[PDB]
Amino acid sequence: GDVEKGKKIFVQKCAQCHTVEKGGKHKTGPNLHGLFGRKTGQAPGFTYTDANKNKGITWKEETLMEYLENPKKYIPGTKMIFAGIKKKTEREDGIAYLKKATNE
Ligand code: HEC
Repeated sequence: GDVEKGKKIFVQKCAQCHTVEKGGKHKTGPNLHGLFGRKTGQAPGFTYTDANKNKGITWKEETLMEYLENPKKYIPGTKMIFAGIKKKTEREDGIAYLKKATNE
């Protein structure tokens, strides 16, 4: 698993829901910035979901592993549309890149 490969994975992955590079339009859910640093989905000019506005919790690596169970159980009311990826190895791989992306 390489960082370069991970970046590409996220791109088809879903990136449309997390908007592209800063400059376009706000995405449906926090891309990643402040994922393991900020509270939960409390971005700036970004339109947070009902859950984010409530200030859920900081999505961590380990917490994400368990959260992978019932996405609706963590943030009820939010639906996840799209996702050309599923392979547990693919998802986990992207997370590694995310670890450095937030720290590295
Ligand atoms: C569109 C229908 C989406 C797809 C496909 C993916 N995400 Fe998303 N995500 C989306 C929305 C509208 C929201 C808000 C609340 C929710 O839980 O859906 C989210 C939420 C997240 C967050 C929140 C992070 C934060 O800063 O609070 C993250 C980090 C997130 N979703 C990650 C993620 C990943 C890794 C995806 C592909 C592997 C993915 N989402 C798909 C919108 C959509």
